[PDB]
Amino acid sequence: MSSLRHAIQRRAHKERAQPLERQRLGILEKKKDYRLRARDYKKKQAVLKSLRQKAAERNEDEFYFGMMSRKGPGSALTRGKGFTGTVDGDRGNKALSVETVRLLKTQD
Amino acid sequence: FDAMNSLVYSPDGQRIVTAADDGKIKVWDVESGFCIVTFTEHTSGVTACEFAKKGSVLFTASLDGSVRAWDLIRYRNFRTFTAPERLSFTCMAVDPSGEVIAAGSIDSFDIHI
Amino acid sequence: FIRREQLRIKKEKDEAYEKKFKRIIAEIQNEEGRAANEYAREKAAR
Amino acid sequence: SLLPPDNEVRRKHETLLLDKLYDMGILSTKAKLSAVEHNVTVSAFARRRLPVVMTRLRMAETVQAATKLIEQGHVRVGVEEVRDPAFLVTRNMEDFVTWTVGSKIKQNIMKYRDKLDDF
Amino acid sequence: GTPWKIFKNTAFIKDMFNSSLEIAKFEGAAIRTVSGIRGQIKRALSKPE
Amino acid sequence: GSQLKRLKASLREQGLIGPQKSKKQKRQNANDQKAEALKSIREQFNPFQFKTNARGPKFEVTTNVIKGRPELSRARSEEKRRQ
Amino acid sequence: MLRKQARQRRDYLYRRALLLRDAEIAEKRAKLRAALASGKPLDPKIANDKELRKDFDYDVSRDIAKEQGEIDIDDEYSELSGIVDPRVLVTTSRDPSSRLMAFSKEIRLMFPTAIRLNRGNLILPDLVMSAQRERLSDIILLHEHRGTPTAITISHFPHGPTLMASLHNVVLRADIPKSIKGTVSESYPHLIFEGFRTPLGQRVVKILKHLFPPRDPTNNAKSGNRVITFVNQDDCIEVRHHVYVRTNYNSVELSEVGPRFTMRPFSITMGTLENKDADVEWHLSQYTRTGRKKNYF
Amino acid sequence: IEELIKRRILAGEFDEVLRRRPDMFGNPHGVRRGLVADEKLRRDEEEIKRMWKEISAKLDALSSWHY
RNA sequence: GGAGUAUGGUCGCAAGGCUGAAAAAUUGACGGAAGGGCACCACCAGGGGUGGAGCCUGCGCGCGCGCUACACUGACAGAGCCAGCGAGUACUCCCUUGGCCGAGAGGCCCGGGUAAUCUUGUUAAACUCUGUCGUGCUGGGGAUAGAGCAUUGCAAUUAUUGCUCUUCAACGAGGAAUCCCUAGUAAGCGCAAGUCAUCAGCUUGCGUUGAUUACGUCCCUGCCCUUUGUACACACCGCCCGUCGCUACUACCGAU
Repeated sequence: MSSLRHAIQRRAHKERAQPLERQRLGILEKKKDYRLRARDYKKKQAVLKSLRQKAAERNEDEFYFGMMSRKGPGSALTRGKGFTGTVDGDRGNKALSVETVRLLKTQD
Repeated sequence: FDAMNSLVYSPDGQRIVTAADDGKIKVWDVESGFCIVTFTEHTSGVTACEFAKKGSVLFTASLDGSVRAWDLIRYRNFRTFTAPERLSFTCMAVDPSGEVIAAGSIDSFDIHI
Repeated sequence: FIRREQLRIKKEKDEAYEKKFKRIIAEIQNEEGRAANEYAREKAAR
Repeated sequence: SLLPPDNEVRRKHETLLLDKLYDMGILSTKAKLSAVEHNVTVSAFARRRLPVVMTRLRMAETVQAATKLIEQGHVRVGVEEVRDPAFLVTRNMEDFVTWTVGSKIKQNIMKYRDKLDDF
Repeated sequence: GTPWKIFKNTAFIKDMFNSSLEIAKFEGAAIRTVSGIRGQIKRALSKPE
Repeated sequence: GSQLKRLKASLREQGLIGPQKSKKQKRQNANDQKAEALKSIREQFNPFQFKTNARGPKFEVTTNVIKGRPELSRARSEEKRRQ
Repeated sequence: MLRKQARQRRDYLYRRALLLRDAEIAEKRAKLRAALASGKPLDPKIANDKELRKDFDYDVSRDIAKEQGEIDIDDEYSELSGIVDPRVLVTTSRDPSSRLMAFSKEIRLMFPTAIRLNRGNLILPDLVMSAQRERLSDIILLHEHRGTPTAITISHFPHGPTLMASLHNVVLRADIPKSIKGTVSESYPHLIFEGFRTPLGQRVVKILKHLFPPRDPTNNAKSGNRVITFVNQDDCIEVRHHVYVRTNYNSVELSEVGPRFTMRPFSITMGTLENKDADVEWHLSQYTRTGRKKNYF
Repeated sequence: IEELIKRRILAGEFDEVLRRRPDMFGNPHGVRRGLVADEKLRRDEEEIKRMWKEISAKLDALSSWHY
């Protein structure tokens, strides 16, 4: 049980460190750090597998009405060197009319 | 009393034969305007009908899955063709020798011979 | 050859150990539970 | 059901009925007659209609917009344009419903994807 | 030993043996990382002995 | 020729597979070897028991083709390791 | 066409999930039918379910048909089992060697209806595309190490399973001389399978025996002169290819005509060769504790 | 392996899939296409055949002859 | 207490040797002749390997996969200048632009990137052009070898790899054979990954450039099949052949 064990039965076992001749390579990854690494990789691969399923089973004739108010991801040919697959969003700025810029420049 | 799906002249040119979605095909004579025989073995709408070069045999495909083959000197379908998996043929052609029938449907993309 | 021999020996040894101790624990539990139920029956009649 | 269970015509017409309903897309399985007991349903027919099946295929966004688009006549099923919003799309014509030829909706999709070929 | 080049799974491991004879003796052996990653000695490497 | 066809032809030559002879044909056979040839047939038509090259010899010298038995050699080596 | 392949694969996966739930119910319904015929008393949780009885009255007959074996299970092979001759193409890896191309020819000649294709510069999704575009039943890919083959990939189409296996002890047809070998007979081969007993073994038996065209069942027990043998020990299926004459009613002379393998499968995926992200059905569990003790197939 | 092959060939049992007829369902007897109480149960079977003719016509006409 | 499901014991049957290792058939056994179909394991037209020298996995000085060449559709030197699949650094030193220094390899100072955002338009190689060389083992080829400078690494000797000078071998299209190949196929070229089996002495992807010659015929070599069936009109064909078995009947022969 738990009362049938001495304090030397309860005593913790220490963890060894990376050798000092090899400490420049980083920390010695043990089971806990390996579990963190494996959890992050399995999570990222699960998201990527779901994205690959969604890109495979895509209707080529789909029509949402946000397509008339968004700029598409395009291709590398149409966009150019600045091509990421992400749809570009708006930063909030807008082209500003001349009367309001006349007001702002009088204030400045 | 349905939509006339297809028609072909006879190679003589005296009579034409039309195939409608009523299930019947019938052979009209050009002079006198009367149908002279109504073949009624199809149990669904009849698509394309075709002749050979010889003009004595008529091959008719339909949506009940059968390309039938009638002989117009005896008025009986000497052949009926089906695909092993069940299709519904919507178009067909026949060699002018009269020995090979090809037919194609909308359910499978293969073309049967 | 040493791989195949050691894997055969490990399978046979683990199977023999599992069989022997299943027999031993079953016989011990059987005899002890039989005597315990007989004593509970002879105690409940008093 | 009321036929005896080892009957040949019962078994043949069970397979025929289940295959017909699964080919029309009403049932989602073809291995139970309780599907025709409590799964065949006027809502199953009405969701095999055309604006709901193109809502599911994401040709439109909502069934209201889909009925508007197939009343304006952008949607063909196969090779023929469909103006009736009650055309029951079967399971093998859900692979052939698409936009019409000179469609402004098709130009909108191609202009979004930046593949607007004007030829 | 110590890893030398690390690919996705196959890693080359350097400071453990001295010759391909010793590696050919210890072929197929259960090698292990400190972290807990198991592995198997697959093949001796030619150019660094 | 095929291996099937040459096997059938060699067994017809050895008389193991031919037509059902009458009693008169068996009288002729008892009026007028085959295991020694059947050993060669069962060795020749199962050529994967032994290792052979396909090219033949590189330089022909004339002076007066099974080059090794891997199955028998592996079994012999495993018996040596058992001992 | 591609939308139809995707739609039919999705319908197949949904029907398989519904079959899982319906099997969980139909294990309870088979106790009610056996208790009705034999009169042994059944569980109250089974006998007091009104939905189960009300639906049991309609769904007797498929359980009786499955008991008699009159119907076949929902499978990717049961649609076209003995109706169509399965066409199958054998291909190499990208830049094959001469012994890999001769081995590809040899295992093409193993199947009487197969064809061989030169890879060259052929991207693997377009290979899958051309297979579905020409309605092939099976593709088989080959991988060599250095003039000796080390892997097969048997993929069933339109959406069927892959079996990837590694080859060992390959003795080629192209090593023995033409005086001893000859042109292999192309008759429809008999098949024998020895040692497959698990449902996974019947799975690999199905995806291996639906590569061959169906034999005419009128007099197949005595006619036909060519046999192909798949026999497994320690889940490494070993395959021979013999040709035989029946030299008597009690004896038979065999003659080894084809290549010898002992292929070991390491991956059976419910999805074709292009899908690297398909859900696996079985894979060779190395680096586990008792994965070497446990024998599958 | 060779003796297993010889046993199967002699007492011939082969695991090849056999060529089945494509119309085993509708034509189970396999007739040739050329020159050629229980009454309650028969009446019930004929009623189901009549019902299925009507219902199959309605369902094919509602799917608009794609079937 | 009833009903199931298991687990391990106990008992009974199985568990008594005219013995001593290596058929079925009215449906069967084997062929022949004629006529078809198919095949880069066939013909025909071409192409390409391997086989010559060296290295080495594998299989049982010998062997196999390879790389590089024998040049003029070329080598060299300028100059033009064009991809695609990839990858990349946290409790860290990964992918690296630009600025100097250096002939080079490299060094050094900074810098962008956990990334469609930075490397990277990966300005890749064959390739294209304007030159030099001129058929000579020649400037084709670059093995072997000396001396030197660098990088990785705790370590480089048995030379990890990189650069410079020099040394400049065999190899003049591979022989007999043997094998493979019919369109984005043969062949050239690089870039990336390393996926529970196999694979670094390599494997598998990915792009780029992209031909000649067949695409007919069963004449050779073969393989499969018809001569029974499986549908009916037109139309055509018109009892394929041998050696035996088995069964039924008939009479014969000679011992008991």
